[PDB]
Amino acid sequence: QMVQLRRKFELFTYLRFDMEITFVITSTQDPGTQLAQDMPVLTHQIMYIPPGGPVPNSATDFAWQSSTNPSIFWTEGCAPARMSVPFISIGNAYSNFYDGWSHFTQEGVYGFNSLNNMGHIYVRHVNEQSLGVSTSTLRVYFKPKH
Amino acid sequence: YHSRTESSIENFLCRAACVYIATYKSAGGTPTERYASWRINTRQMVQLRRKFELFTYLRFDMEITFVITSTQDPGTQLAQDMPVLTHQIMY
Amino acid sequence: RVRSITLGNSTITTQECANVVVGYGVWPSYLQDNEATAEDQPTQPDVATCRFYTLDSIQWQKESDGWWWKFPEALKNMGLFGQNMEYHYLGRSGYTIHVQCNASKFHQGCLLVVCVPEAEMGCSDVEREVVAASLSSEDTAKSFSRTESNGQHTVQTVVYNAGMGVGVGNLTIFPHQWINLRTNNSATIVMPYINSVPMDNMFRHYNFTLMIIPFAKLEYTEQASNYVPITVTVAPMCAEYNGLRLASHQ
Amino acid sequence: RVRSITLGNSTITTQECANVVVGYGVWPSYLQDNEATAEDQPTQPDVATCRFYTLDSIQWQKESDGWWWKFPEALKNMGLFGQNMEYHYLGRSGYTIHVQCNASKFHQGCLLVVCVPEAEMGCSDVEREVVAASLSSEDTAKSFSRTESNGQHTVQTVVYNAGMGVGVGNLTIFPHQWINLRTNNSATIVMPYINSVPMDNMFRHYNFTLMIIPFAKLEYTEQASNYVPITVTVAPMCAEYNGLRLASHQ
Amino acid sequence: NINSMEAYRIPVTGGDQLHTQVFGFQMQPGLNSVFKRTLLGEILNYYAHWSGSVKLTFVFCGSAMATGKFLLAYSPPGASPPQNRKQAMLGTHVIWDVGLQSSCVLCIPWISQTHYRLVQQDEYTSAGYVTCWYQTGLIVPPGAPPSCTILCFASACNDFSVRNLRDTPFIEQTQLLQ
Amino acid sequence: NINSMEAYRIPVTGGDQLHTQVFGFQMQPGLNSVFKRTLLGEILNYYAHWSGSVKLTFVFCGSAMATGKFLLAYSPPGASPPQNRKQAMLGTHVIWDVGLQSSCVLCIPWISQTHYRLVQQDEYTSAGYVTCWYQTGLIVPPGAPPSCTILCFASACNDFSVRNLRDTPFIEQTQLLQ
Amino acid sequence: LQQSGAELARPWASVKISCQAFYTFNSYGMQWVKQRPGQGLEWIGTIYPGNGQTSYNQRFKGKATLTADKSPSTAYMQLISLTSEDSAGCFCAVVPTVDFDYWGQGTLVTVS
Amino acid sequence: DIVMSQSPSSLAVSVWEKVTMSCKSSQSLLYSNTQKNYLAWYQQKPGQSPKLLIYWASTRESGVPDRFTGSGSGTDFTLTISSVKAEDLAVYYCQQYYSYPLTFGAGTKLELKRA
Amino acid sequence: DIVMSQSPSSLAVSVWEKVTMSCKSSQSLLYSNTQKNYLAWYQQKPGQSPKLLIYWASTRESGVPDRFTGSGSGTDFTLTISSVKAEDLAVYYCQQYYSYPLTFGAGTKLELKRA
Repeated sequence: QMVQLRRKFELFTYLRFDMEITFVITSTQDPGTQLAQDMPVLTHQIMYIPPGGPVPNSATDFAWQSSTNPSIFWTEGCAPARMSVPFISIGNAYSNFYDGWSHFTQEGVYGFNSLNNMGHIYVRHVNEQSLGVSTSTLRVYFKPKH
Repeated sequence: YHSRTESSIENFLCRAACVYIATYKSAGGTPTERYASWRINTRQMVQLRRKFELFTYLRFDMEITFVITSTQDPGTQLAQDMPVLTHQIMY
Repeated sequence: RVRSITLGNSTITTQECANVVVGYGVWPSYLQDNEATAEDQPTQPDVATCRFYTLDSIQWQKESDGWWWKFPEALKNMGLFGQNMEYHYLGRSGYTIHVQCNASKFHQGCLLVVCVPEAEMGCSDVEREVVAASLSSEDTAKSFSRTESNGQHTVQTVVYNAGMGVGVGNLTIFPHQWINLRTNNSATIVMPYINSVPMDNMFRHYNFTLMIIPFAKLEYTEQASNYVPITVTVAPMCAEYNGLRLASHQ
Repeated sequence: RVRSITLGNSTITTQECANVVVGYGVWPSYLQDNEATAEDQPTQPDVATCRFYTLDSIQWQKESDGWWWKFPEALKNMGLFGQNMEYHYLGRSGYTIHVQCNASKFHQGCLLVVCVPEAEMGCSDVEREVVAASLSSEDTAKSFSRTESNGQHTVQTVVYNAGMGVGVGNLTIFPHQWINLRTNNSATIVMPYINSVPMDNMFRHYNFTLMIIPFAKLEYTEQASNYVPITVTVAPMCAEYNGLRLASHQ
Repeated sequence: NINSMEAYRIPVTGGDQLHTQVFGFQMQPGLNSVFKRTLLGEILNYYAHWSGSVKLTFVFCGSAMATGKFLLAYSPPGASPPQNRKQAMLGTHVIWDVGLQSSCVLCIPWISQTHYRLVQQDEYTSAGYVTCWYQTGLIVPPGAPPSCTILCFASACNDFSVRNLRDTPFIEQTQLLQ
Repeated sequence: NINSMEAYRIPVTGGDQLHTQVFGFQMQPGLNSVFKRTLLGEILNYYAHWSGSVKLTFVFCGSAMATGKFLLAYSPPGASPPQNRKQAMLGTHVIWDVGLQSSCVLCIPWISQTHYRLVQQDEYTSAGYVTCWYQTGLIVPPGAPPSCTILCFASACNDFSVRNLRDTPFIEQTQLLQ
Repeated sequence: LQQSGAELARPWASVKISCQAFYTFNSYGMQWVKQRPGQGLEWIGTIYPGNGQTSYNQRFKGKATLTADKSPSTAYMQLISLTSEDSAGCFCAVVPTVDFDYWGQGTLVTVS
Repeated sequence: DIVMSQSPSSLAVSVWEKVTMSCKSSQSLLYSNTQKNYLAWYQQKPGQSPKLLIYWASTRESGVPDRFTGSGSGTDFTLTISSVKAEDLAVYYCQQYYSYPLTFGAGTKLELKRA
Repeated sequence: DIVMSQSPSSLAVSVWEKVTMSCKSSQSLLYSNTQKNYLAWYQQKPGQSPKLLIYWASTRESGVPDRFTGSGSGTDFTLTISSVKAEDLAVYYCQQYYSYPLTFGAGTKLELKRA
């Protein structure tokens, strides 16, 4: 999705790396009536759904409480949240290019259902905040290692 | 030849799991919602119950962790300057 | 100096002593023990598949732009190697593409013979996708074009972008050879098996693409035969399979 | 005592420890130097053709007379050995016919399993000749008859003259085995290659005929399954060829 | 039969068939309706990746006076199921003569392009089929019952491994008990 | 020619010129329109500093019956481009006789006051020029084509280095794809 | 013996014709003939199931595709890039290397 | 064997009346590689050789109107005839590309009803 | 390619008149293994599918009279029609079994001549 990093990765056919993802979450108080007033502290859950893992349809779903999907509970006001994901593939490398098809009959899409799946990342507020709305903005700083 | 450490008994039965979510207030009314209570049993949560019920006899220590997030209730006579909340968790 | 090469009890190719390009620096080899994931033994058909499959000759005319073959579909009907693509499930093979031209000393021109691993190609219409019938024919070449292609499900076959959206002069990054008719006559590239898995199904996946692009166009006077035949000869190396069954596909 | 036999990476046959008949006293072997007349080398396909070709089972009923298969036409469609009969000119092969029955202890009967070299057969009409469609089917048996056949171009399929004009009790002269259901269950004959030339074309020539004739007929009471399946399993031995070409015939 | 014991017994009727099929299934443990509830396929549903061999064992639960032959064919992952007994013979088969042996152990090889394999992901015609065909029938003396029963037993092998633990698809309850 | 293959072929026409120029460019890799899109000048645009030599190779793509001579001059960084063949002769030149050799490898020295050199910064008349002049012409027998073609190939050398990584000037897209 | 029912096609497109044989597909291939009312009979090709071979006349190479499966036991022929010159009656016949024997009926291809 | 049902087997209808006809398969003629139903629709004019109507069960042919349109998926299909004209009185046969015995359907005989 | 000539291309004849028709091959359709000419004779009734007349260029079929008889060898043949009747007015095509492009002949159109 990001062209600047896509061009650097597409100088190579086959890649193999761990991930080092960092989340910069800054929240704010929404305007309007029924204000936040005394808001105690915001806690956020960041869930990494491993490839082929339960994916949340929306907020307050069981996918969030699934033990299988690794999660980070982070409280605002301190250092950002960090996680590291190893090389997760049935294959022996990721492939930037795939001259081929997804089904054995040369049917489907020209190189999109390949085993180059790294998973998803889902973030929500843990709090049950009734009065006032708090709008947070997530920044994902992805970095490959090794 | 692969590795079998992912399916050892420690790696299969040692994951943290949210087993109890309750709420408790901080002002009067009925003397029940001012505190929380949980008898430690591995039978109320079906997902963890099925993993423990692959075995007849178990022996383990516990590692309990408490994630407490508070909020300000609406209505009149607001909290305003609230200094800091301290909580007692008793085993 | 005119040494003959016999590979199997069917094939004879005559060739002088010239330069070869060996892959990314490795020779093709057989799979060892700490390289595979499959639950069985390979049972390589060494006794029958190692021979020369000389494809049909293309005519390098004055106004031609370039040709590509996708592999291993380029040997889909070629003999017993095409039968092994039918009656198996996985496959793994290196190749020794030998390309040579028959020009006089009064012809001039220059070719670039590339082997492009994972040469995924874009479509001639954006917001659309290619079909398999426009990527490659089974044994004949696919022509690049000087102008812009404009079809619905075809390939962007313009020549200076090489079908991949790159500069055509930068294809020298992959294993390559220059046939310069002044001095060189032939070109021989030894490609190993490159994949991210040890064995893949050789119907859906295209392992590499052999492109032959003329950078300096062919010129000749009026006495001369107005084409130069380019003859490609593919010999598979260290082919091994798995999954004996019937011909489920095609 | 229930030892399994695996021949090639496709075949498994289970069998106990019993008696074999080895040809006219020789095992099948490969051709040596002072035995051939052809101008080339054999290039035997040992790596692919040595396996078990279990044909379809016949039903030994109470009123059946006998069955014959002509060889090597009996493996005309059976796999790669049928392909070598197409894409070659000469051929030479021994066989290991294994015949076994599945009867209970409450069945009774007796079979004679003969391998007849050069079993040339007479026609059902004198002053006439047979056709190739009446000598043998490609994979199924041909039945002998109790009564007299009366066709125009058929075979004299009466059972006590064995199609050759001889006494049926004298077929014990050729390599044979008796399946007596009281004591024996199976029969295995190892035929070598018998010809007057070192290699013959295996479309026109029938090397031998495998006959299975019941001498004591099958009896059973009313509880019993009213047939005994006879299963024939042919494994070629030391097959070698000459004359690589296309499939000129069929 | 799923609400009875008849969903464990493979019926082998006695008489005149000699060319039909006994059973057949798609060989994918932990995903197949045939395998996902056994001990091997209940452990595989706790993980997202799996790798190894499957060992099948077929026990002929008939009388000692009964005799017959079955053709136990195995087809590779990129291959079609055999349609008759002649197609299954030219593939990979064993001949199980039930008069000689009562059990036929059939171990299944591990063939894949990659190292592990996804359990919940379904790849049609890429798993393998294990079918069984009548070869002779079932011959019984007077006094023996003509129809019989086969039972199948599946397990893992020594090269088996799993990875990427998750939650089992079988348990749907979510709220706590009471 | 930039939208065709004619922007790779240096035309050497045959006849009576004997004093004119074949080509010429400013020798600054990664900044010159001639060099900024090749493999060397695509890597140099990813960095802010660079240091090392550039190796040029000119291949005469004519017929084996053709004969001629070219004067391949190189001018230093603080020096003017040669205007005729006599000015280029007194500088640094090689004589490329295309009847004897088909390729003329021309390596270019690294001359600068400082250690590295900025890639995007432009310093006019401080890079060097590589021009080429007709010396004899192009002599062909009856039957050979009179006009011909040169191709140029640029790379780095062993003493090459870069520093201070940044973003390439070529990619202008900023918002994510879809 | 059976052939496809009459069908209406569009030029520059394909047609799939079917043929049904009661006899087993062995030792003898399936013939395909295109009849021109003005002229004579023209052979398209034969697919020989007994050895599995597939072949076409040079005129029809690149035009006709012959495909016969096993369990359905029906022979098919496909034509593509249809023009008015393809409008004709197409027959399927059998051949036991002994004779062309019979053909039967056949849907009149009508490109319009 | 895969059998192809057709209902109604025949129906007589007048001019300018939207007619349909169902062709239900005994097995879902839809595979999960490309998601393209394997079904063919055919018009056999009275005393004529049949011609193509709808291939891939979704796409039209040249020289064919929008009163011939494939519709459906899985194992049940129909061919919507929007505005009938004087060239639809014929017998129509559906067919499947999936199982090798390429059996056709029962055969709907769209009949013409006059005054 | 082996081409099959027919002469006359057509001829009109009355009732009870012995007619013939030649079919000459550009190559001798007779091989020296069995000595059996590879030639087929066919009757395509007016507006009808053709039927067999003579196979092996020598033998008759069932339901066929002696006014249809193969005759010849090598590369020249003819079909003697002894006593013509009211079922011979049709077009007849010869054919060869020898070369794989199985081309038919030009096609004689035996025409009917009335009063």
